[PDB]
Amino acid sequence: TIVNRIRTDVVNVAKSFGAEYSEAVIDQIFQGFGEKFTNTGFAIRVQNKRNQKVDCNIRYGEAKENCLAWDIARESGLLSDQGHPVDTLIQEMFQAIPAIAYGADFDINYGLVKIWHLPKIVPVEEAFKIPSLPKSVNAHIDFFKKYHLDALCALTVDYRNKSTNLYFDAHHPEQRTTQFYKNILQSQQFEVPSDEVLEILVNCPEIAVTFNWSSPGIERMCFYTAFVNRETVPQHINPVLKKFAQEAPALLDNPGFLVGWSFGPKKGTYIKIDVDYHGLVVPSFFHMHNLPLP
Ligand SMILES: CC(C)=CCSP(=O)(O)OP(=O)(O)O
Repeated sequence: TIVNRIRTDVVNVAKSFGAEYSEAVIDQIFQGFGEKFTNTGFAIRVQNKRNQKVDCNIRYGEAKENCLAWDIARESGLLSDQGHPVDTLIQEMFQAIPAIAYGADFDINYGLVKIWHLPKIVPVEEAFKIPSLPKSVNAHIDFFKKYHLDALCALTVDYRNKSTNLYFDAHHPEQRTTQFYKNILQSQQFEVPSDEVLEILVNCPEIAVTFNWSSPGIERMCFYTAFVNRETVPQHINPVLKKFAQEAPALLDNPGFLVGWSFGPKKGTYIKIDVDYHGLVVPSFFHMHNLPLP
């Protein structure tokens, strides 16, 4: 079955990258969501957020107007009350802005970590009316305006990290220059990457910004770039990129990949890479950002 193949592939990735994981957590996740994994926009992610340790996450999205993952997770015990603003945030998001899709992310050593809301691209002001957003979001209105973050294309709630991300369609001509990325990173006193990386970032169609309830500033930002096959991933930049691009499992022999380049002060600077397990994620990514499939 597809669900058994997926579970085996997930465990094999965790073993190969040395990622921490719990068999009991994987059982809980698949009891709730394994069927969803078989026929939606499913991806396996690895990231090198920690020193000499790779973490493994699995995630999916699907085109429903309602947040099915929240109900499944609550009924399943994967999402308990946190005693925290996150407890109502996703519900407020779905009340404030109509969604065309939703998704959910799981850490295989922990359980459910994120749920996201996918609207049609909307003006970022539509988000400011959400009651339980961190105060730092509304406090960054001028920052958003200055860096052409006006086209909101997703929102995420991170229940484990107690943070929220706003996602922007990086449509503006200034976002096609390397100086834009140097400027936005320097505005936060974040680490500026090499020229090679900057030349990859100028093609980013999606920019995420992370906010939390413990600081007035941006926690980290992330630049997303997609690659249509294993070979066009920039494997030479980091050994996790090379190993995952060459060895990640999928239902197709040569799948596409989504790479997230994260930057922070703390740490917050690392790479994330997701395999398009069924082949739906990467075309969907280009289509939602009004770009042709390269
Ligand atoms: C890609 C967007 C639309 C939802 C996925 S959640 P993410 O991987 O961007 O979240 P992190 O900030 O990396 O934890």
